[PDB]
Amino acid sequence: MRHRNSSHRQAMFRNMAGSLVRHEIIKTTLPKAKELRRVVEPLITLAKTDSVANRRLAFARTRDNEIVAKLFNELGPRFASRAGGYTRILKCGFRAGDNAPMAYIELVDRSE
Amino acid sequence: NIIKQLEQEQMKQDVPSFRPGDTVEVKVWVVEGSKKRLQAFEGVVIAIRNRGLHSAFTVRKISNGEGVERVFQTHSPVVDSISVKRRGAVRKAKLYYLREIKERLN
Amino acid sequence: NVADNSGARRVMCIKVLGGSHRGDIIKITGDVLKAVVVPDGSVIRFVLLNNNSEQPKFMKIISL
Amino acid sequence: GKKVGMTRIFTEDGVSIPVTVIEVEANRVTQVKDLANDGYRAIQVTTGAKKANRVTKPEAGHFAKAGVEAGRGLWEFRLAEGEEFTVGQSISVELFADVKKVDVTTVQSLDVVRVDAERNLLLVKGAVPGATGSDLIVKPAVKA
RNA sequence: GUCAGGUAGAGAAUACCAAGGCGCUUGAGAGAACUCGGGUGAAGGAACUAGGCAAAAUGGUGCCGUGCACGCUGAUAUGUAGG
RNA sequence: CUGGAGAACUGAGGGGGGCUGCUCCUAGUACGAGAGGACCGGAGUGGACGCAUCACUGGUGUUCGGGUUGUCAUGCCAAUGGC
RNA sequence: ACGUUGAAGACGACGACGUUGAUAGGCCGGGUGUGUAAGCGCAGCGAUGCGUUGAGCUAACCGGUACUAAUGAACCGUGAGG
Repeated sequence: MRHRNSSHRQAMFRNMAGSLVRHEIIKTTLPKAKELRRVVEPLITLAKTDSVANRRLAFARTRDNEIVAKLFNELGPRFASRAGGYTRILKCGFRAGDNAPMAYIELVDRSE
Repeated sequence: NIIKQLEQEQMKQDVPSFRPGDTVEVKVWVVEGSKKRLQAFEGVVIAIRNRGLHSAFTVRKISNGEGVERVFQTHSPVVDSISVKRRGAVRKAKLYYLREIKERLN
Repeated sequence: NVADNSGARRVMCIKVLGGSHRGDIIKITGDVLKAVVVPDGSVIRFVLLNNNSEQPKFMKIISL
Repeated sequence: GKKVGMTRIFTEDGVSIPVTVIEVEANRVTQVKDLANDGYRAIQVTTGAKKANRVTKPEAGHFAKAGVEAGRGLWEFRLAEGEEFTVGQSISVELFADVKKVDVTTVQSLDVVRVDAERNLLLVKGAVPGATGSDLIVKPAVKA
């Protein structure tokens, strides 16, 4: 008593996680953003240390060569000194379509 | 940390290292009225449960006609000594399929 | 199964004696007669009578 | 006291007893009730500690009146006209040494296995209500 | 009514793909007070019922038992009887 | 003997409850013309119902890990993932 | 109230903590489970096994750390009690 199906849920987070890495920021429902964190940062932590095995495992997740290239190259070093908390969630009102709570989820970067 | 501190002194550090599928002899104390006898049990380990003070292992013995399984508490005072006879070369954590082995030479 | 050598090979339990709505004694079967099924946390995972006395509390059984 | 997990103890003979292990800090009295004021005899006791910023001063003043350090929650037990207590007195777990059966709140008539004061720890044979970290009240068994 | 590719298979079953055709005309979070439907879950496997019904189990064929073989063969032969 | 809050107590009344059987000491005792042989109280050993209920004994666990059949994608083989 | 938690079994005003701040989502260490991964090398130049390596991986939990985010203004409830 708690004290989408599994396949669809896993695929959605895999896709959304890839989009977040590619764009550094995405607009999505607040519950999705909160649950996405438990899938996103673990990728960046693995990318902090580079190895053949880590590269392969990082590919097995998100199943995309572009993301793996994006990781291990700049997301790794840019967060090497940071111990967790690579993500930030900003609430941005409600979606007009169905009044869903929306929030921007964005990596702590882009300080130009 | 309260639980761990309480069990460290209760545990025994003389536990021999054994792996599933090994042939093990275990000595167990026996009480008959007013006498303490040492009983020797021969068998093959088919399962090990590691939980610290609650660690236990299952030993299956092929008796005269049918097998007998016995779950021993590693840290219980009842068990006195454990000796390994053969180094079984299996590659499974739990050997339950023996209900219905090579030798490691390492 | 029968642990002894009385001749019987397979038996069925038809009543669990020892209490209402229940090595305990049981009643088994076309001959119906009583029978007996044969602390540290360990577990041990793996006989006929005469309806009046054991005569295969079980000194004889343990000795045999 | 506070429930802190559960474990077992092996005796010399061989039998193993499953024990509920309860941590019991020193319990310090805060108020004493009498016939003159409250119409009955009881002592109010506290335990643990609470953040100063989180403890509202209506209780802090109540604690400060007795010289007591602010603890978490308050409980009080009735007296049996055979014992006396003074405000601010500190009560530790050795009081359970002479008693073999205790009542944990209610599951009653539980054997006590071990008591020590250096670690403020009490041991009970069996299971007690509530999950880990919950508050428990241990009193001597009434069914003598 | 006709035209219906490749692999696996005895087949026109079923699963997985290319080309082509699509996401079916309300959605985002939270978990079950068990109204409904599957897989799995100790066994004296009938302690239920008029009826072990509906499930489950089951099904096959590198076959000599009225139990055995089964996914791969350095090699026999870097393709054996032969159209 | 009605100012506005945060706690610890006194418990009338009401609801769920007054398990069962056997052995041993008491005791070759009481009753009875003998044998047979107590009852109660105390202690100990099972089963049934209910609360608590996991350190230890089992089962289950659509996310992690090991192994694998048919087919397909990620321009490839190996190494993976999805159905 | 809002936000981070809800093992009290979804009517939720409830246990605590909300920057003198480790409740949850991460980054480490230890234990358990899985029982010999990816890659490299020797022999057989195949199907396996051995060294590399009792190792790699491990969610809700255990032991630590705030360089992320629960921040700083309102609303409600009063001012001496027949």
